Amino acid sequence: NDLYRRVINRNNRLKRLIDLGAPEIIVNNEKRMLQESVDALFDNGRRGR
Amino acid sequence: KKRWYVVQAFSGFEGRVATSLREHIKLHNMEDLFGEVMVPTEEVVEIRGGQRRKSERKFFPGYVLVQMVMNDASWHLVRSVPRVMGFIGGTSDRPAPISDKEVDAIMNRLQQ
Amino acid sequence: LAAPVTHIWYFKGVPSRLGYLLDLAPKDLEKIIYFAAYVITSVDEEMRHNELSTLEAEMAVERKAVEDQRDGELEARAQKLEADLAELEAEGAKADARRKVRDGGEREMRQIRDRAQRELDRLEDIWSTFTKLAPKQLIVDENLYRELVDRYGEYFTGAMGAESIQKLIENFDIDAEAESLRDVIRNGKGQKKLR
Amino acid sequence: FGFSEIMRSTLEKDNTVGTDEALLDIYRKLRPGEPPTKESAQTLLENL
DNA sequence: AGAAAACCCTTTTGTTATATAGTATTTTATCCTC
DNA sequence: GAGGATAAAATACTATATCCTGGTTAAAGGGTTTTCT
Repeated sequence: NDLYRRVINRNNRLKRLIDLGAPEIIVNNEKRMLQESVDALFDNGRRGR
Repeated sequence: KKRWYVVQAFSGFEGRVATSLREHIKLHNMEDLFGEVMVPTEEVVEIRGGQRRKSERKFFPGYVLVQMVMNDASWHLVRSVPRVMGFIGGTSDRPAPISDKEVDAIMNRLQQ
Repeated sequence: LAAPVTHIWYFKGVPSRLGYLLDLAPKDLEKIIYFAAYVITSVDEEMRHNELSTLEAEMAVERKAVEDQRDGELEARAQKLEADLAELEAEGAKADARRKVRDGGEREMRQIRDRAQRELDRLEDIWSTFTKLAPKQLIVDENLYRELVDRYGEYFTGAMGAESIQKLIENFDIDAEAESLRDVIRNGKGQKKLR
Repeated sequence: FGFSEIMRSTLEKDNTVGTDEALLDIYRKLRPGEPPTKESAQTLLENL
């Protein structure tokens, strides 16, 4: 439940930021955070902390 | 040229970050390098229980835009302040500056 | 999801199964997938040959123009040196001032020459990158890619992140790779055959 | 440290010039991915 | 009208790991060759 | 002198019997709201 919550939060934030318009750098960092969230959802602890 | 850069910060706490950044630039008195630090904040409205009410949302939520010339001393100074994770850029050794067009866009919105 | 995301099982687990399909080392995937470097998804071609001749002419023009501007700057510096000599010989100032101004002038001239050399080297490196631009090549040093895209916005497409790997997989035939690998197995020998 | 062959051999193969390069190299390992500078390196080494 | 106690949200220096034994894959370093 | 090939080292992943009972299960900070004086 907590991991799904994290993924949904980050997805909503990135969707908003794309719709509202933002510089490429912020969008790229948000996509990185989404990637890390999904990686943690599927296999927690395989990469990084 | 004081190209704009973005520094991440802990969620929530943002104002303390900017204020401490100003104080720390005072401390080392490198005023000819740091020019301006702003946290854009639009004001919108919502109806809570059938009543129009105000609200204050900071678009680009969680980051702080700052002016900085690219000197490693400035790099350490910015990285040193509390509650500042790091520089969001193209690589750690040197951050990446946001293009003038994006800063023009945010200036237009903040004006509006 | 609002942006594509890669499945960790087929990316991290040793052996890296995305690394074999695309022929990329695990570090390159670690970079492209976590937004740390750009990757050239698709690079244009024989349109190149023609535009390459034309752009060789254009870059010769650009290099000559920049060198002319730098030569004008050096000429202005030489005029400043002449004014310095006039100041030296006009009134009474012994070795101290003479040496100071001459050291300053030679330092400025050498700095201008170094700037010219560095800019010309940068443009030559840009030319080398363009003439040797192929898919699955990592462009670190963001500023370099920004220069390449601003100058030659066509002739290639560069991306960064999972969607870049998706584009790579889309533009990837599975038969030619198998044929090449079977050829290498038959003939290669050594660690090349082993890989 | 002139009474053992190991120390002299290490001295011969050091590739470190002066003192600042030593501190910068130590910085490159203690804390990777940072802009090395003498002041910060000395401060961190002392603080450790 | 101001102060104090009660909601609603968010999020969690490098720590301390006293490991072995086995295998399998990536660096890298150095040696040999042209 | 430069490039390729092979050892070396350096990291990355995997595994290490059966069964039973007892105590805990979040805190802390910031921002906002309501009642009492």
